Parts: sequence; C-alpha cells; structure tokens
Amino acid sequence: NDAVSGQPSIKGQPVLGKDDAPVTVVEFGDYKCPSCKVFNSDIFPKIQKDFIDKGDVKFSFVNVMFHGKGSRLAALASEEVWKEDPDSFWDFHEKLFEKQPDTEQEWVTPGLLGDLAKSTTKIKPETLKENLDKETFASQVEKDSDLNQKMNIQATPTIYVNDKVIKNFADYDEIKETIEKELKGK
Ligand SMILES: [Ca+2]
Repeated sequence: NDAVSGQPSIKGQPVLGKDDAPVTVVEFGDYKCPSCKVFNSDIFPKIQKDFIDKGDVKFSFVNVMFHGKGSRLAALASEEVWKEDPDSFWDFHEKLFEKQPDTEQEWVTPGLLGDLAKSTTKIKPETLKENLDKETFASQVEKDSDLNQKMNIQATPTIYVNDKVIKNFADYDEIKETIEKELKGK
C-alpha cells in the first residue's frame, strides 16, 4: 500500500518555475513534518539551482494533514498566501518551514502565522488571522486532502517527478537522476 504512480494534477496549486518546464516535481508535504523541514533546507535548494532556475523543472506543493490541528492551521494560511499574494508565496513557505521547532509539542498558532505573513508578504496579519478563524480557505485544504487520498499518500514528504514516485526524498542522487531521465524522455 504505497503512493500511486501517475501524474498528480497541479491545477490550482502553488507553482514555482517556468510555465513551459518539461518536468513537474510535486511535493506532498506538511508544515509540521520534520522530514519536510529537512527537504526544505537540504534538498529543495539543489532542485532550485540545478533545474528550476534553468527552466527544466516546475515545482508544486500540496498540503497533507498528518499532524493534527496545527497542520490544518498552517495549510489554511498557506492557501491564503497563494491566493492573495502568490509572488510572495515561496518566501512565506520557506520561512514557515524554517520556523518549525525541533520539539514535539504544538507550535502553530494564528499569531505565529500572522508574523510570517507580515515579514514575507503584502498580506495584513489581522486579515490572515481573521481568515484562519473563519476557515475561509477550507475548500482548498479539502481539495488537497482529496488529491492526497487519490494518490494514496502514506508519509510526508512524498515527491513526484512527473509520474514517478521518489522512494527517498532525502536521496538527491535518486531525485537528480530521475529528473534527468524524465528530461531525456521529453
Ligand atoms: Ca493546495
């Protein structure tokens, strides 16, 4: 019972990279997941430099709600930023991962998410916090959950390179070789 092979739709999802990029890399991730924190800091920047910057890869992130209330809070904030200030999205996204502590207990609060909105985006802290309380963007989180279920996501992060499921998100050799093989095929 593993993640399913196939190309996940990135329609309506956050995207980084050129429209015409031949390879689509999708991360199914959770802002509270410590392995997603590692992916963010250690692996993603290499995909950026090696492929996204040169137009070979377009990258997308889909929310997965594996760590309870705080995962949902963070996802709702993330969805609002993508809608209201997409040019700032990836700055907010990276800084939220950077804020994840190496401790077990809950850490995600409206206050915390407001502060990030303030430092990285055009969006007003009180606006974001109002929408979190109202769960204004709930439909987007449910959309992501539907997609997660469709793809049978088991653990975060799960990385797709076109229709190929990466076995180890932390193995840059696997990711790089798989990107390169998909590029060749295109
Ligand atoms: Ca989404």
